[PDB]
Amino acid sequence: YFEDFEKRIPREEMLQMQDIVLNEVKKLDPEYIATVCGSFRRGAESSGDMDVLLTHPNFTSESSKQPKLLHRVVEQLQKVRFITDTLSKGETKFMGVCQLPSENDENEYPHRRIDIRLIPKDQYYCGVLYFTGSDIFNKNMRAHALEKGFTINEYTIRPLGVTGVAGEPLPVDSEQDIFDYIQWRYREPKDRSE
Amino acid sequence: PEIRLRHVVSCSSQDSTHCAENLLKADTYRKWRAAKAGEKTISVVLQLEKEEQIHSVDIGNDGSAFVEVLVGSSAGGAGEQDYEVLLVTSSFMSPSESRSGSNPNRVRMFGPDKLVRAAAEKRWDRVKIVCSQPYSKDSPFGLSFVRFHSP
Ligand code: NA
Repeated sequence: YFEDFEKRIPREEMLQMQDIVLNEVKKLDPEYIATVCGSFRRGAESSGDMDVLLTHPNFTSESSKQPKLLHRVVEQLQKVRFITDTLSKGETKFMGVCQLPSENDENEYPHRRIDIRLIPKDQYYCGVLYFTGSDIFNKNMRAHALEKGFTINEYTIRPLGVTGVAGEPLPVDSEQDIFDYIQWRYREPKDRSE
Repeated sequence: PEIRLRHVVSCSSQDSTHCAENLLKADTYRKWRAAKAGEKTISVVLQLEKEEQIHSVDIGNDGSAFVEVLVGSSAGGAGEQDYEVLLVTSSFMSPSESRSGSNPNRVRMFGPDKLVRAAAEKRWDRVKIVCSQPYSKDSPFGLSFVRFHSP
């Protein structure tokens, strides 16, 4: 509804929601990787919405479009009655509404906004970092990265040359790899308030 | 990246490729490089007698994490900022590899496709090769070879 989107989602419900998303995704194809990001990933007691980053080895920066990789997942979550509504149907991003299951007699859960982004495999962990935040954390991390001669965005970490020109995207196989490049000791996802 | 990290040489009766090969196996360079041990980045600058157009670039690593190739035009003068990127800063070792000494000698070829077109289209008499290795400062890192291909 309307009033529903303005309600907070207790971490407990976010956890139930995560299970549904990850289970359905794994069932479709275990090579899928899905990560619920946002404040939830940072360990927040509650969330404003659920933000899922989806990737698959078959989908990379260099490969052709693969919208089916996302649509297949969105359609399945519709089939299991989790996604109850579609706001934006994109090739790489779905924006919609979802709702946890309740018993025939149990009281219905509020409808929740959910975004699902399909991200190329080689850009995934940069995406996971970016969308985990926090915003202030990201700002601090980018600043330190620049100081060290790197530019980090949502997609890539690139070495800056001697005249300030960003180089080729660096191969990242984890969030840890990104911190390594900029020689920052790793900050666990739940250690990123600032 | 700055004068004290930059080895400048004149490539008199030799093209960039010959100048580099001779530079890299040159005792003076090796001694200079020795004097710069512990440094996170070093460059060499090839001062070409005849400006040349660089079709493509082959680079053989020697322990560098990143390598970048910039070009410049001496006529009129040329400070650091006047260098144009030819080959964008490119990966040759990961931080892990840098620390473990694994795969220090990767070779990568960069055809017209992988160079900055606007720059590869022009002619240049300054070639700056920048080697960065923040993860293994103490190694005498650099290149085994760099080759420039011209019409
Ligand atoms: Na000039």
